[PDB]
Amino acid sequence: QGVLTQPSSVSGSLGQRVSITCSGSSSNVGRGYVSWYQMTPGSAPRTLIYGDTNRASGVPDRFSASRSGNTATLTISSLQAEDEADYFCASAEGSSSNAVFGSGTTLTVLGQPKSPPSVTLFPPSTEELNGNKATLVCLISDFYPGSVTVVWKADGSTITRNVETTRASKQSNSKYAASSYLSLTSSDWKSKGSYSCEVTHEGSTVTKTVKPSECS
Amino acid sequence: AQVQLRESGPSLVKPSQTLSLTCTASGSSLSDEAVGWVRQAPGKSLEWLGSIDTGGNTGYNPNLKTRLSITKDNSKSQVSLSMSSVTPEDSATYFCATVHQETHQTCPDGYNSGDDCGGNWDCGTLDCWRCDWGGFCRASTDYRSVTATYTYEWYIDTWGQGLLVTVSSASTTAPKVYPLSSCCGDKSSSTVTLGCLVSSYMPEPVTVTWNSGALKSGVHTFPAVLQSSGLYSLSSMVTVPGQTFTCNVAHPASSTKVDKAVDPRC
Repeated sequence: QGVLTQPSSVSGSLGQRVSITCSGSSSNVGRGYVSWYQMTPGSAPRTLIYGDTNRASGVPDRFSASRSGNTATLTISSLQAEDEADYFCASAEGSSSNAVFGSGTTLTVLGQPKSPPSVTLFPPSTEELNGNKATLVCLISDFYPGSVTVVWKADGSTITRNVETTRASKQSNSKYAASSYLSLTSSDWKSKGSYSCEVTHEGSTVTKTVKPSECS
Repeated sequence: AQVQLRESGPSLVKPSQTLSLTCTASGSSLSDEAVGWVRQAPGKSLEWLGSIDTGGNTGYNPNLKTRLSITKDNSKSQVSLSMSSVTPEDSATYFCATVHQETHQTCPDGYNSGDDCGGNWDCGTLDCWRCDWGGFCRASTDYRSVTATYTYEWYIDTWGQGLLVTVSSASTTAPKVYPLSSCCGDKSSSTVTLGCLVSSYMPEPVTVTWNSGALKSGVHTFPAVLQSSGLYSLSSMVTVPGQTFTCNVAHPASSTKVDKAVDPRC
């Protein structure tokens, strides 16, 4: 949820400045001692700011913050790709051992280089095949921006049945990863001349192909 | 160096049970530090749970106070949290953290605080003071004063890693781990891309390493997909030049670990 109000999304461009606000009440943000935190999804937060304006140990002066009455502001100057993250403000609420957080803001940094996907396509393992199943695994990495579409082929037919593809997940380098699984029986796998994973990204397709005759 | 914190506890708890987590601190310069707990539920913001300070005094999120108990054992540098009667709404990543908690005396504009009075003395006893009568204030009565208001400061200094806790009735399924090689798509490649398929498990998470942590550069472990089977699968890959290779897969909920040998020959 989040008690303190933040924009859900903000965008800035590489090398420029962006600001995130944090609104509360006279009894929290209004009292001062606002803090700020940076988090990458799936990872632990990092404290940026405490006491409204003080940078935490080791935080560079690119990050600054301010407060006016019931609204605190975090400003990030000289935006870099590594600043893409979620940002949360916080305050004590009626006690030094009770805290409320902001609703969180996801920062996007525009102007980054486009990067096509790297594609790796793995055939089924012998161990899996020994159980009469064959899972083809298509691993997709280092693409920017974070949108792909995946098409599976077998001997020139498009296969949609028993395909499951993940969302794109931002990696640390701000590029994205995704994976696609085609879940077959061993007979279905062995029936075909070849299978392909075709990954389209910003209108360009990167295809890898495996052949049961080469792979089993 | 620097304090580091590590959460431990179950990755899966059944509804109506007690969730019990432990926070172990290491590497502090200090004898003890105040430790708090924060959770983040899928798609919610961060939510405070509570803390215990170096005097053993606790404070809690008032919304959760009746369900929480935080205790410590400084001889083990540990702090524990218990949350009673959990429901799926308590599924979250749980963090422990060092916290700064301080009560400040706030004064109106134009009023000083502290025992630094300026030719002036005996201002220390007053919370908020001015020596403004026109000359020196030798005694507390020579100063204008008001009573201060109290402002509470809270922030987190250092965060733990975070422990994923699922609250669910669902059964566990340990993964089946299969070795992968890209070899057969390009047998003359200078490098070989190896992998492991961590197939068909519940709940999250799993952890993957390679060669017991000796292989880290070039490793890419992917987020899991939730499949029609109703189970998760994820994969991990590593590229090596054309030596044993082993993916180390742990699934805490099932107390299972598999170190799967992958053939790098191509």
